[PDB]
Amino acid sequence: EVIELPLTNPELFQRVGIIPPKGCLLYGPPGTGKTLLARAVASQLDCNF
Amino acid sequence: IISTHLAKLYDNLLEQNLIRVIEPFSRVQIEHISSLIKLSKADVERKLSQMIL
Amino acid sequence: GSERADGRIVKMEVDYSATVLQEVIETLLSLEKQTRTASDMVSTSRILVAVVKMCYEAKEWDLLNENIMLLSKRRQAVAKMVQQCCTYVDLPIKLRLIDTLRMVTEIERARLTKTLATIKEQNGDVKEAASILQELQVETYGSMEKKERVEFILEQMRLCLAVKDYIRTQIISKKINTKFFQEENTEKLKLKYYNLMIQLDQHEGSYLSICKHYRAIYDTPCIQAESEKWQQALKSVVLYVILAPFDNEQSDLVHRISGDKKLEEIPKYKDLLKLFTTMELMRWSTLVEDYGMELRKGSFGSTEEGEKRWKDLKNRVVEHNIRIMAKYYTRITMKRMAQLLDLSVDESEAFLSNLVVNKTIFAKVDRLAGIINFQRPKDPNNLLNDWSQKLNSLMSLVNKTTHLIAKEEMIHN
Ligand SMILES: Nc1ncnc2c1ncn2[C@@H]1O[C@H](COP(=O)(O)OP(=O)(O)O)[C@@H](O)[C@H]1O
Repeated sequence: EVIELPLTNPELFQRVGIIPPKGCLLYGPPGTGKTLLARAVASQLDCNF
Repeated sequence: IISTHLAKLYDNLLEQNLIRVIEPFSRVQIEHISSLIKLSKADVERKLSQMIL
Repeated sequence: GSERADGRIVKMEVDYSATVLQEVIETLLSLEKQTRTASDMVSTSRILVAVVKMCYEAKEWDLLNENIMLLSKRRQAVAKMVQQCCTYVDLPIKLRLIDTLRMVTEIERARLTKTLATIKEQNGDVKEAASILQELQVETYGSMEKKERVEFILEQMRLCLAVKDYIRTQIISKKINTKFFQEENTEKLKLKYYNLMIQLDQHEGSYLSICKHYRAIYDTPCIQAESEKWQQALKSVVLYVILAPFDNEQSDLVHRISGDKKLEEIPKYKDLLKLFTTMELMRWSTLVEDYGMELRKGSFGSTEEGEKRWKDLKNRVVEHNIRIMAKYYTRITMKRMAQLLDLSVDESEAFLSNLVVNKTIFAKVDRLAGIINFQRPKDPNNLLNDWSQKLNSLMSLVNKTTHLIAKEEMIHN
């Protein structure tokens, strides 16, 4: 929601009065599924990661 | 406080009206400025003196 | 989702039995909540249709409408889309619709705001109804489709003028996009839009603007075609280009109109525009006599808003004559000037003063029963410019004039 949507469905974001998200930081115990998330995101989204 | 101030506003108003009565004109016979501004000549030329001066 | 359909059909009877239902609603509501998924939107279809249907039979709805809002408060977006679009279609209507908008606070709410606002009052109560439609359109821009969208923007317009307002007429007006007038569909509509913009601008006592609008509508293929359409608009275009005060855009607009071939078909109005194009003294009376009747006949009206134009026209006339005298006469007197402008010593001095105040000529009077002076105040430098400019122009006469002399010698002998 923060990342994908604010692009293909931000055209209406302004209708709430809120800039798209800025940044997102994973942070967790070594092995919580962080590095595997960046892979999953760039694999599905696909744009310019 | 705002009342006594009207005197200022009134003054600025009179000065303008005059400047507009003589704006386009020459040798405008002063009785005309009077009846237009609707005031006695004596204090008109009383002021026009002040303005010229 | 079979039993979702099947047991529905089963309960359809079961309800329709007790519908022939207030108590029979519950055991269905629960079975639709125990699911929550694909079949849940089919359960939403069928259950939300029967619940609405129960309402229609007897109606018996005082609780339904509100019952549904409570039930609708319990929620399944697309299940609710129809559930609200089905309950959309007088005292009973008020509170029910209040519940529909109440719950929908997305394309359904607006279309119940049309109905609610206009239908609820449709009269003096406009102030109360139209209160709602002073908004709701604002951020629904991309959600609505421009037909409906713009459509009740126009409603906002006419309700705002009948409200007797202007501001929100102004802002609510300019929010319209002409670009949407590439589409012939919306092009049919916009006639409304401009017509209002006229009404407004008439209220504002603008004219030139009015003429630009009437111009624009007059550019419509639909009314280009029909000869009985474009006449009464074309006329008005004239009359307003006449009433507008002399200025930049007035000229080229008037000049362009005079060129329009269609304007030939009109006759007296033709003489009017041609009468303000050319530079000559107007003499008011003859004008009034010749054109008074033909004017008044057109649907210049009463002695109120319309009649008020009669005074303008006189002004424009004065500005016209005083506007040309400035061209020819280098100096002028008083009496004769009054005679030329018909008006006495007063109607003149006043007209001249207003022109110089707002500034529309350079004239300086010599009062003592004497002379108006229209010549600008140049200085040695100004006079010299004319001489310097004259010298230059002569050169080209002396240079241009050379090639002809030679052209003949070569072509002659
Ligand atoms: N939620 C998960 N689902 C499946 N595999 C996981 C998950 N979390 C960790 N793994 C395993 O660990 C790897 C991901 O490690 P990672 O999240 O990159 O650790 P770190 O956050 O230290 O980089 C994956 O390759 C997978 O084999």
